[PDB]
Amino acid sequence: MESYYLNCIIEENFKEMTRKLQRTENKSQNQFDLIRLNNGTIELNGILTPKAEVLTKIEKTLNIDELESVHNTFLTNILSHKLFATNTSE
Amino acid sequence: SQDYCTMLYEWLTQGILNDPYQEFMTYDDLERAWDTQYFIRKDVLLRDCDSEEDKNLLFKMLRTGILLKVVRASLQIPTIPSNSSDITIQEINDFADLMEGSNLELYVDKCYSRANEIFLKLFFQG
Repeated sequence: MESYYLNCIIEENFKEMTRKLQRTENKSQNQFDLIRLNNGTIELNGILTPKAEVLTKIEKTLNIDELESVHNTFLTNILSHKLFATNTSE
Repeated sequence: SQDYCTMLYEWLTQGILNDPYQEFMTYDDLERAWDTQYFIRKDVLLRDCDSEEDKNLLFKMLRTGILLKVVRASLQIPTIPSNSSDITIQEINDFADLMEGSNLELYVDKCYSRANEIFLKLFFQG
């Protein structure tokens, strides 16, 4: 049981939190700001920018609220798991 | 209809619709902005839109607006510079005769030509 706890509840969540908090750090190792999902869904957000076209003659990092938000999401999603909940209707 | 003509011309050459009284011919969603579905308020159109030709005119109108709108959305600029192309357009300085016919469609499809050339250049070179 311990292993499951520390390797299927906590660790997976912590990896997601660091992934989201870390994505802002890198430079484009692929020019497609891509998202990989749990259902195999692949979605490209942002604008498909022109390929540096000369027709005629800055990326998304996080403010303070996003930081507090993401940490709280990590914690609560740990404690909303079926192996911790005590006192709800759920 | 001075500023009404301003609104129509501004939409045909920038795809921007600004109707704080909800009088213009069509209106947007947001009553994310990806399925930018558009609706016809038939009650304000100048024509019965029953036969093929006025439907053609209206639909060319809608397409031209949407094309310029997506151009602006992709290039991250709120305005379309004048000198991007050769086909130059003017405002409806005498709406009186334009309303009669034989020039309405000429203006419409000249703007359509402008829209097509710039749009195709967008998805062919950029």
